[PDB]
Amino acid sequence: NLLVTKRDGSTERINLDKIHRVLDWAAEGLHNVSISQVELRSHIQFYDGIKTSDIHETIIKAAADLISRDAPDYQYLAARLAIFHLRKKAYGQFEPPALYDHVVKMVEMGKYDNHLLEDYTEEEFKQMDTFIDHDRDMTFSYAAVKQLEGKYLVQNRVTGEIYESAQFLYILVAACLFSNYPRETRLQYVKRFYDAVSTFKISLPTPIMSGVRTPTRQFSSCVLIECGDSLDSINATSSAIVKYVSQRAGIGINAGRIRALGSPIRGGEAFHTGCIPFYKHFQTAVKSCSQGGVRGGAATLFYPMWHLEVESLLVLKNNRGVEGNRVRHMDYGVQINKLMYTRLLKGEDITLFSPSDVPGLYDAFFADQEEFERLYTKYEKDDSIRKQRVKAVELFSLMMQERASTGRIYIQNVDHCNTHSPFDPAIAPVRQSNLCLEIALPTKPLNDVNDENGEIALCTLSAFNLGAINNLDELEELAILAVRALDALLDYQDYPIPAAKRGAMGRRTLGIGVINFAYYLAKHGKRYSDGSANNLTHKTFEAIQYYLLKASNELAKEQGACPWFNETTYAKGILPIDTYKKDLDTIANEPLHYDWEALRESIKTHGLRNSTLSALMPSETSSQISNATNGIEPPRGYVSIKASKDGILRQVVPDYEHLHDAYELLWEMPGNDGYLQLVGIMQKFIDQSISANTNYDPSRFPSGKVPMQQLLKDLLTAYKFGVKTLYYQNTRD
Amino acid sequence: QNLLVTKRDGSTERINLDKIHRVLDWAAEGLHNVSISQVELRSHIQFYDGIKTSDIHETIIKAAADLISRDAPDYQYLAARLAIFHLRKKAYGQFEPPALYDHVVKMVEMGKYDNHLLEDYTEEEFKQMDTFIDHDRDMTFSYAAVKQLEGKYLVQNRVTGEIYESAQFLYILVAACLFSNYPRETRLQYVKRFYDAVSTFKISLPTPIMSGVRTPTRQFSSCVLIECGDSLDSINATSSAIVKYVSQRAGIGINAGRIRALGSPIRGGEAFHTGCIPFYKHFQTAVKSCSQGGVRGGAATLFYPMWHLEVESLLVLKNNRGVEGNRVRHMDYGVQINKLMYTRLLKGEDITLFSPSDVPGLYDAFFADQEEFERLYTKYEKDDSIRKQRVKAVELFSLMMQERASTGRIYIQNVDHCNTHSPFDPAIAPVRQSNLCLEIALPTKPLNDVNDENGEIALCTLSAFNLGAINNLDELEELAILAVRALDALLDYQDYPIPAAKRGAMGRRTLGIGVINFAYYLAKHGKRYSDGSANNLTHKTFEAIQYYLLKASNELAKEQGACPWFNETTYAKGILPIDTYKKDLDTIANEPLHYDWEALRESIKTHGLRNSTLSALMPSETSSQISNATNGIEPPRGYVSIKASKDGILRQVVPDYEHLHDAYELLWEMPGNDGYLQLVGIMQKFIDQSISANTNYDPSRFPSGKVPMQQLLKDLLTAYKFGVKTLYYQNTRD
Ligand SMILES: Nc1ncnc2c1ncn2[C@H]1C[C@H](O)[C@@H](COP(=O)(O)OP(=O)(O)OP(=O)(O)O)O1
Ligand SMILES: Nc1ncnc2c1ncn2[C@H]1C[C@H](O)[C@@H](COP(=O)(O)OP(=O)(O)OP(=O)(O)O)O1
Ligand SMILES: Nc1ncnc2c1ncn2[C@H]1C[C@H](O)[C@@H](COP(=O)(O)OP(=O)(O)OP(=O)(O)O)O1
Ligand SMILES: Nc1ncnc2c1ncn2[C@H]1C[C@H](O)[C@@H](COP(=O)(O)OP(=O)(O)OP(=O)(O)O)O1
Ligand SMILES: [Mg+2]
Ligand SMILES: [Mg+2]
Ligand SMILES: [Mg+2]
Ligand SMILES: [Mg+2]
Repeated sequence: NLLVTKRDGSTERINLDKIHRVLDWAAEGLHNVSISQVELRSHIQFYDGIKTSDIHETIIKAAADLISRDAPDYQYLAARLAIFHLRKKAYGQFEPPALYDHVVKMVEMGKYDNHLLEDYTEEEFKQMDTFIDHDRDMTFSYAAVKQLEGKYLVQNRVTGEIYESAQFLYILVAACLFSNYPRETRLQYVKRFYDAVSTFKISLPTPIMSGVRTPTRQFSSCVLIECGDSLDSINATSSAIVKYVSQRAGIGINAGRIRALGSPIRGGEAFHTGCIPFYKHFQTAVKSCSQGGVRGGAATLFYPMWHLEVESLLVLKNNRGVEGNRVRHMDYGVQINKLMYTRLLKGEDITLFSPSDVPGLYDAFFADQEEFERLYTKYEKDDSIRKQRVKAVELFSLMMQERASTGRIYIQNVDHCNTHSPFDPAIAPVRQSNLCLEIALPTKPLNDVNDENGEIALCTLSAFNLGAINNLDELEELAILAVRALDALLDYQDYPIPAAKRGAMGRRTLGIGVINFAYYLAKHGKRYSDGSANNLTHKTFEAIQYYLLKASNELAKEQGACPWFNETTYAKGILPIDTYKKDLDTIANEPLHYDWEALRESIKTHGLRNSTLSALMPSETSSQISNATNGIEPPRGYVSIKASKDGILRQVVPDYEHLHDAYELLWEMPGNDGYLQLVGIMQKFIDQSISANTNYDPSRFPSGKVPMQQLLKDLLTAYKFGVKTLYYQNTRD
Repeated sequence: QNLLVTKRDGSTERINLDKIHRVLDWAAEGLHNVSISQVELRSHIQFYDGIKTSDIHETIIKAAADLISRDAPDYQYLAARLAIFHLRKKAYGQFEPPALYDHVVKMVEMGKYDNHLLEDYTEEEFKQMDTFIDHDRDMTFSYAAVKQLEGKYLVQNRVTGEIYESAQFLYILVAACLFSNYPRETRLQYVKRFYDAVSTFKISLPTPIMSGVRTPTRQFSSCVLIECGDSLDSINATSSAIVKYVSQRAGIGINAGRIRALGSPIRGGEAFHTGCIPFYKHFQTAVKSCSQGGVRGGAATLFYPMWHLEVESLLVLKNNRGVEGNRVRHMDYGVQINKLMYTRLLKGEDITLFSPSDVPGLYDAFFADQEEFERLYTKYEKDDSIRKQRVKAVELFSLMMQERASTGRIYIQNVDHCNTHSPFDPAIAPVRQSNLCLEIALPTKPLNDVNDENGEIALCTLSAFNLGAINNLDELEELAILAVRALDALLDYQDYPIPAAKRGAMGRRTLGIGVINFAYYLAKHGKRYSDGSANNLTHKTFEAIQYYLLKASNELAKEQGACPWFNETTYAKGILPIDTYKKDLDTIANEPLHYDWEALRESIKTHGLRNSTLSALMPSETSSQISNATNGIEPPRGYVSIKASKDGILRQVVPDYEHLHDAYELLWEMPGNDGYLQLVGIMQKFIDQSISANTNYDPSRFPSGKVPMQQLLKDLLTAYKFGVKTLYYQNTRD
């Protein structure tokens, strides 16, 4: 006898079969799901005059709550119901409108960029509509749909109104990025790229997902700024930071050049008051566009281990201490090279300098290890040069102690970053990284915010979904699509600072990584910790880099190599396979399966469109769209639970039903040796770096605390295998 | 005696107490109520075999210095002269200084003096300048003065502590530099007259001039006013500008009132403002960017209007309570208030809070047009579409005065008084802020870049007349001529690290000349602060100051031309301070004008002024000690001030305590603030800019030992009633 209120506002007799009908539709092809159980939980909440929209949200939440290890398919049941809801919210019906009608309407509403209607005719939109398969929305998991509704789908932020659906997002991201291609190949590229992303072969970053098709041109999420040892450069760096954090980009700040506390200025007219007050200025710049401390501005600051103030800099993050000697809301990357590690192993000392007192020492630190050791020993014996001496063990232990307690003191092996690099260290050294330490690019300090001679490094990101490919040879096609799409974005996006545009147009650097690596290993019956994945990893990332290079090489044939290609090691006929850490030969004997020598000559002849191509970034948000495991990291559990605005979101690792025993969870691992080996093997082929984590469970250790010896052991293990950077240290509770 | 002493060259000889007695006799000459034997008594006991002569001398200096008291103030000169003697030997190897030319030549070679001294003056001119010098004027310093000379002013090597010059060389060369470009028919005449003025303490010069002018430096700017626009580009520019100037030890005044409120839409709603406070924090780290520790270092005052939407959060930025996220403790703040705000308080009504980004024309009118402000304010109060918040005026004022009382560093600027009674036309060049110490009031324009040529940063060159050293007010004619011309020449002399600042300085050529020894000046004439007995004398005195300053700048304009932006002044349209003062001053002062202002009015109409502003009453804590003057216009807290320092305890007696101890009115001997505030208001009648006015309270003089809010608000309104533009420190006795 009860009545429901329909979406139009009309009223009608309640019909439980209609709910049953929708649930049946969503349950097609699913295993171990019960329609009746969902109905049971939903029915009790029904009242006279209840809205149909409210009825639907009731069964969505009911289905979402039933997501478990025993019945993972509820993630697709709940997802499809959610998609159904979003269709109605955006279109007033399930079936989406014609693409051209949709685009026209959205342009009039100011939600889409008008250039879509200028670059494509109505007939071309009709044709693009035939590419679209809206039923691919039925392949999302529940967590994916929530990220779509929350972050990606074009919507009204005031009212929450959803304006588009997932396949429209995909096809128009494709249409925009390839809008400047000639008409003989354009729609072919659009279809092929649309297929790649909508079938989760290629994973796109958040700013591209939410932005590309809209009037915005802000797509840079990653920025590298080098600060010079001067007030002009400090101000310039600060201004650049403010500009880019206002666009919600993460910042990597090199401040290692800033001379130490007590250093003479202009011969002695004044004396330096220390690096720390300037760090604070950088911090407030990073947090200038943030309310509260929940998220907002994020930055990593880099400095050499041998800096005179290093003992003060290492402790900047811990809770204890006064405000005067703490800069807690930034992360830090300590820059280390071979000599430092040598001093550690030999139990000798480390001498601390101010870069302003050691001519050429700072440059050699990154570019020339032989010259560094010469100058370093030269200056250690010079008594006229201001210095301080510390026990190497004491210094490393302090670093690792703060890294353990905060988890946010990072390591960068700067020699590995330049001996095994796409760049000639004598011309364009890598002297820092980004926020998450996967980016390694050249920089030049600015003497003004609009300095035309400074260089700010940017990088456009994306990732291959290793769990979505059947054969490694699929990467040829996917690399062509990924590289061409991102290279087009470089000309598409805007640059708020000249020094940033100069780097992007000069080197055209890209950073393409992977997701679902853990699922990839379980599929092939391998694991992280036992070394059984070494050869598979070697084979996999050879193919990735080869096809990326091959794609960028062919793109250079067609449109020309990047203007600053001559500054690469690639330009001199050098490949990653020539300069990798030779210690990798002891842990992987997998042969090369591709003709690198043919590629070498083709690169020498035609060059590369992009100075860099590969970088292994972390991906939490991006990964959820594919229901992929996060980047190269092992999952902490079969089911992840995340509290949020719209309730608790559950997410099951891909194909738990068949691979529950095959997965190796994070805390099921003995130590870090296996994982670090895999990272080193990856780094053999990766152009830039990898966001590698270290993990420790105190329970696995006597007295329940990780001994320093184990920390230093893993640190040296990473360096041994040519690992460039170390990101988070996760400690289990 | 078996005892031996060690001489300066390293030789040793048998101790002779007569030599100590001889030096003591020399230093004690003309001094009364000092005992040589007592100094000898305290000193001799500390002597050991082989003691250095220098250490012997430092012993008798300290002995004499410790005997500085009310019963025997002349020990301040005994100790000082002994110190001078010591500094002579340290610099010259003997008591008598070398010839001026020989001295300059040596110092230029050592790189301690600027070379342009030898390029601008011939040897004969240096010989002639040496005849001006009276090194015996070193004998007139007090002990506190000499320590300040040794500590801050005398050209020295900071590494070794070596002293290279003496006071009269400092004075004569400051004169020589500032007047170096003057024509040869008048140049050396100007040099002598200025030297006489400063060495006999008529004119008091600021620290950066005292220590700087004659050395290779060109950094002399000590106060900077920066206005921040409501944009990232301007915020960046402001930040960069701050960093540059605090690196040159300058105090900063920051106007950040334009920055829109938390939650305000950006670009129509593409983003939303995250609040003023995070930007304030960035300004703070900029101010502190060149500072180690929290002791002194970078200093700044930040300004905002009382009706700003975030005002309730801004007012509490200094107090100890709260997390670090909502506190910006290491800057001071000036709350900007006008008549309408006070009206709402008196009528017990409400005050509406706005974001300047949502109220077109309101911010501009707040400073320039009070009638238009009231029209727009009430217009926007009735508009419901416009975002706003409402608070009871009493509650808002009480919150402000609450934080002002507890911290002492929440300041008030009456912006309507700052523009209706001003040397500037508010429609063209409004005064929209002040400086660190709330005495400077100059026009500013925001920057869109650190090197923006269309922005304007306000600068001001300071100095002060010593009211205690002049015999009659007509001496100010000569002194104003010297002061104005010396400072005006400095404008062309000093460097400008930022274009927007160079524009303001060269455009308006603004000066800030004040007074010191005002309390002693009152005591000399048998007047006091609190009973109203000084009202007419103050009127007489500060009419004379402003008239002679204007007269000097007017004549300087005849000779060298008016400042490029003179047409933006009220002076240019024939308006004088005597036309626009707060009319409530007539009820507390009936002193007539003694000078021909109408003749001056016409002469300014014809020839103009070289400087847009001339007068400002700054605090003088360091500057005053050279003259042994009472600080600025402030009453002394005691007859003898005890100040602990690195070099020991410095005792300083108020001038002529011997005869005027009953004539002085010490700070805590005062009933309230009314008398003082009336004097400030009367001063402000003639002062071009503003005055660093303090409010003082003694909890002991109040029931339950707590200063009631009613008194705080009463004094606030009293200040506004008599046209007071700004309120600096609030001092609370402990
Ligand atoms: N009469 C009904 N009684 C009970 N549940 C109903 C009824 N009609 C629809 N529902 C349920 C089915 C779904 O779980 C949910 C949403 O269905 P939906 O078709 O979008 O609503 P609607 O029929 O009011 O609008 P539309 O006009 O778009 O069909 O409401
Ligand atoms: N007044 C100051 N107080 C503290 N630190 C300062 C000051 N001025 C500059 N610094 C810092 C900023 C830089 O880290 C470093 C050098 O500054 P910089 O602007 O290059 O001065 P400079 O170019 O005039 O002299 P130098 O030859 O020593 O570099 O000292
Ligand atoms: N032989 C002495 N016995 C006792 N006191 C002495 C003796 N010589 C100097 N003094 C006192 C007098 C002064 O206050 C102080 C030294 O003053 P001073 O004349 O500058 O030193 P000096 O005589 O050793 O070197 P100089 O050759 O520069 O004069 O100590
Ligand atoms: N992303 C941001 N987050 C927080 N505050 C911001 C952000 N961007 C700018 N602001 C501040 C700075 C200014 O006070 C104000 C906007 O000024 P501005 O930087 O000039 O932006 P705009 O010119 O592009 O837009 P508008 O037309 O709204 O001023 O808000
Ligand atoms: Mg229906
Ligand atoms: Mg420099
Ligand atoms: Mg002697
Ligand atoms: Mg703007």
